[PDB]
Amino acid sequence: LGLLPKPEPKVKLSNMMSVFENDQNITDPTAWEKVVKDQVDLRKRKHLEENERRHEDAIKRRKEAVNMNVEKPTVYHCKVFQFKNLQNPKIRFKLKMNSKELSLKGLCLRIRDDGPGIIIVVGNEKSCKFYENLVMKRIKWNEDFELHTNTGDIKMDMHNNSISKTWEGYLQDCKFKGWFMKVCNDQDSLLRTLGQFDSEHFYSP
Amino acid sequence: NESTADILKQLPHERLQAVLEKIPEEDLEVRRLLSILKKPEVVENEDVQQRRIRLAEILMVDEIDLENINNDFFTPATSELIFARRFLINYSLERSRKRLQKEMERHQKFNTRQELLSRRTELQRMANLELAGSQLVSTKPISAVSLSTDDMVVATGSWAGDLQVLNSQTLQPLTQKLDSHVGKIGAIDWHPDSNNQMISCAEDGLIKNFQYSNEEGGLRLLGDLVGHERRISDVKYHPSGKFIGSASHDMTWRLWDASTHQELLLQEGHDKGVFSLSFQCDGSLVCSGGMDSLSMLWDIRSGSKVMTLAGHSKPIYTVAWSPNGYQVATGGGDGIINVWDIRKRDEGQLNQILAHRNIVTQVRFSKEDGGKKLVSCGYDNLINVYSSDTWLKMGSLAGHTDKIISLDISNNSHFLVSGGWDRSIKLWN
Amino acid sequence: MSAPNPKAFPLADAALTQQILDVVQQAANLRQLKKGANEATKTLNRGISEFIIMAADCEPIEILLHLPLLCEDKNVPYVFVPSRVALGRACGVSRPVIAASITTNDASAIKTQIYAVKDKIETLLI
RNA sequence: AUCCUUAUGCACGGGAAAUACGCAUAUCAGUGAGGAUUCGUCCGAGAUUGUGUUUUUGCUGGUU
RNA sequence: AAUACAGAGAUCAGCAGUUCCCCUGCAUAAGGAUGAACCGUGUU
Ligand SMILES: *OP(=O)(O)OP(=O)(O)OC[C@H]1O[C@@H](N2CN(C)c3c2[nH]c(N(C)C)nc3=O)[C@H](O)[C@@H]1O
Repeated sequence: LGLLPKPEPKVKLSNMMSVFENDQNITDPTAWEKVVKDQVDLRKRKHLEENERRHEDAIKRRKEAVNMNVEKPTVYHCKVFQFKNLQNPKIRFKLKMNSKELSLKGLCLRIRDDGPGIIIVVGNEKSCKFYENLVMKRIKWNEDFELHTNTGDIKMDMHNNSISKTWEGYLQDCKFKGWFMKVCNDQDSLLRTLGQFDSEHFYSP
Repeated sequence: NESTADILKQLPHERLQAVLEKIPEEDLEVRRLLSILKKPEVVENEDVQQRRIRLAEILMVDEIDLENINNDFFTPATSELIFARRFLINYSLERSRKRLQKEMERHQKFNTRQELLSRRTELQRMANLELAGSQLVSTKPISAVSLSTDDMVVATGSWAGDLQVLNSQTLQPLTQKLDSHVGKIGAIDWHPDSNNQMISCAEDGLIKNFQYSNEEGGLRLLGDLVGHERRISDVKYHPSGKFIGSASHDMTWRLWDASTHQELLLQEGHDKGVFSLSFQCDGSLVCSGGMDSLSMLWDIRSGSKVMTLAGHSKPIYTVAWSPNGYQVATGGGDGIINVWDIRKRDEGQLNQILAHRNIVTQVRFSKEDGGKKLVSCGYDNLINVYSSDTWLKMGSLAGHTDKIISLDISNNSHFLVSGGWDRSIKLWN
Repeated sequence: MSAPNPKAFPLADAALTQQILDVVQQAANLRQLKKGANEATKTLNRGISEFIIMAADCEPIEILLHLPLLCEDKNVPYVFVPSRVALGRACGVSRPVIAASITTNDASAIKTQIYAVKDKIETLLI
């Protein structure tokens, strides 16, 4: 119908010699090197372009994903963990990241500083499994670290510290709004903390 | 100019491509039309642009029009059963009165020191317990085990649904086996008095009243119970002694007499399976656990649904009543034990022990002592011990290599017998 | 639906079926799957199976009801999924399929989806 | 955040084949197509039937 | 039938297109692995 350009031949450094399309074949020898060599790269450049343009578009498209807002799951898988010490900061930090990274609702608590504590996490079942893997198999709680204090740096030996899971299960609703690490001095306000969430029972002496 | 546009318009690709732009663009908007149009909402792998095209491709072929045009009773009867309710009331009322009085009498002494010693001792005892032996039964996992009121004999039901009765202390080997007419055994229960009878429910929808003869292996069917279509999960003897209540799968728990083998009450009210029925020690009330996660109390005498309990977000397998009679305990697919004491009603209600991972099968209170300890079994392979006051978990015991279908505990509380997917029967100290 | 067959048990729900059928197909592409009755019955006798999936509405149902009794002796989980037509697709087949047995390779890529689903299925067998 | 695996889609670059590729208001077909066997068992998806094109399909360029 | 005639009547070459197959990109789906020193109920 003539809406569209008639296609010209593809040409390469193989096909180069025997294309006698009217354009400077033997006459200009190096002028026909450039045309084909330029021609080859222009095709490739297009491959590269389709890639980057598609790559970029999705990231904008990603932002719509960011905007999308949860839609409640009917059932909430959960876990619970219990340990002797949390003192190492590198451990304190991971637990804040991954919780925010994976959309895990929940909380964490413990006694004072060196006193033991508990961890709670809630989400879709895929999330928890990652986090569970982290807490047990990835992270080493028995490992030793040199902590920083207000004065300077000092060694700490946590070898006695250990972790083990208590329960995993299912709950009518997860009243935890966000994942909120905190500290309690006693064993009681610790309960009242969970108490707010009707979670007093999740702690085991 | 016309013939140029017509041939282009006549063409299938072009005909499609015109239609693609009139259809809304969102995942949800696109999706809704599909499900309404009945075609698969989603395919294997696709971005929404690919999804959208599918719409068009479907809209084109059928020549379908645009998304524009696209878009309680009281039942009477059974006087004879009516007679029984009177019996229950006379029996129930007296028993309740006696029970409450007895409970009150305990209160007066106080002398806390003795008690708080006692709990500590009990916990230590629980801490110690270990295996005695294993044993074997069959090659199907063991679905029910029960101890007689004298605690000398165990009955073990396989999935194969054959019951062999074993000797509590030693277990070795057994008395004698029978392969019952039924293939998959629900529950097995002893009559509270004579130690001459059992009862067993199973896959076939038939309950069998067994005569256990002396030291003989001549276990003798007394009678069969009919009326049940589906498999029957649980069966119990009223605390009284006269009546047997059956609870199966088709949303019918049926109250049955022992003697006449008749259907005294056909009850309805759950909307899926009903996986347990429990009778509470004054013989006043039955609480039904179900697959619909609704624990539903029932008054046998008025036949009135009383208090519905909501807490379990998966099916409720066992419903264990407490000896005191004012508390119940439930267990479920969700790995929780709820314990509801009816007296408080306004603001006490349910204390959740978080017990087990991976389900819960059978929760048991300790019979003697009015009920203090809880014992429960899930597929976690462990077995638990709980106080009835704090409901703090005290101790756990692992001797099973596999999962545990059910467990029963010695009346004194010097035995614990647990049976298991692994096909043994393990006596706990 | 239609009346789900009373002999069908454990019956997977809607949410488990999506998780199961997805594993099926994910195994089909690594050819760790085996489709059909006889192919599945072969597996158990050898001892390589992981779990069996069956069609609930298989007409008549009695033709597969032998699998459950075989599975219980080899200690192998199993469940029914609500339609055969859906199970046909997941195995990569035009046409209806009533049973399928995922197999064992313990170097496999999908190993961790499988242990996931058996864990879910064994829960249903109460 | 990096990295890795499988499937599907568009695509640069490199090969092989067109006695090959399809189509059917049509028969069956994991509720077992079609094969192998050391005879103990072992593989598991297409086979019929009618048909279209197949030393070629579309498109340009030279020279007379 | 007699006659008039006119009277024996294109080749070299290129590219894409269907079909499988490998290499390399980006996307979409599911899946995994590992790393990131910090802890949200009376003067203007
Ligand atoms: O790339 P970008 O920073 O845009 O990612 P987002 O801003 O979309 O936001 C939250 C997501 O970041 C990913 N990250 C980021 N980091 C640093 C990170 C993530 N995930 C993990 N794991 C879950 C192992 N570890 C990390 O260190 C996550 O996808 C977050 O959802």
